[PDB]
Amino acid sequence: EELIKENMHSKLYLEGSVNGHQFKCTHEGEGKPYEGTQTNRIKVVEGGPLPFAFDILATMFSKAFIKYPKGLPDYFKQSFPEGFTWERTMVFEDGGVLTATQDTSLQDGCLIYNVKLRGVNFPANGPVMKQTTLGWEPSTETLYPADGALEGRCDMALKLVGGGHLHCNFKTTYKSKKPAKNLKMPGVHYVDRRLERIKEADNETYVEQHEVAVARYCDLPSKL
Repeated sequence: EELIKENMHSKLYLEGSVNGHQFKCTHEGEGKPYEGTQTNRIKVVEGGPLPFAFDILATMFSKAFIKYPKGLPDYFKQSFPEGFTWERTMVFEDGGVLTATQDTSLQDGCLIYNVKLRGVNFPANGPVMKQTTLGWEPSTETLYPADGALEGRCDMALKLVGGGHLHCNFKTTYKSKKPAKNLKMPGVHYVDRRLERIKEADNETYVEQHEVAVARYCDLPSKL
């Protein structure tokens, strides 16, 4: 954690395909990893403008920026200098599936993100391909220790134009590149998040996102 400063910058490279359309993205981001906040400036550098709602990519663009209270070990910040990876599946209730993998490394004080994603079977008449989405609802991920890794589970929803939601189930595995003997494993815990688009230009080829993420134990009373 000594390497994760109170202010950190990040650079991201992303390659993907959705319904067979190839594209690339970059971001420059900065945030306050112990305050759980960050902002990224995202560019679609190849294959843009995209024929599908940029919203579906918004969670591809940062686990080192979660505010962890003292007494809840921070798996992500503990992983440095080696860093960590994640492998995610996103299943939309109208048929679209996205799988993605991500490498997070630290070079010269800068966080480097490498993402690869593949999305298929998004319906031609659905809100993703028609671009009638309006951002994600805030969410809670549960994180479960599993053999040195964390498993995350999260139900998320995209707001739609005209009202209602398109539901999406997220399953993620987070893996430290550090040896397990050097990590204190957290228990089961929860990460509350709010992802907001703060600005866009040029048919979503330029996007500014803000995220706040705060980790906690379950604070409800316990009889046992």
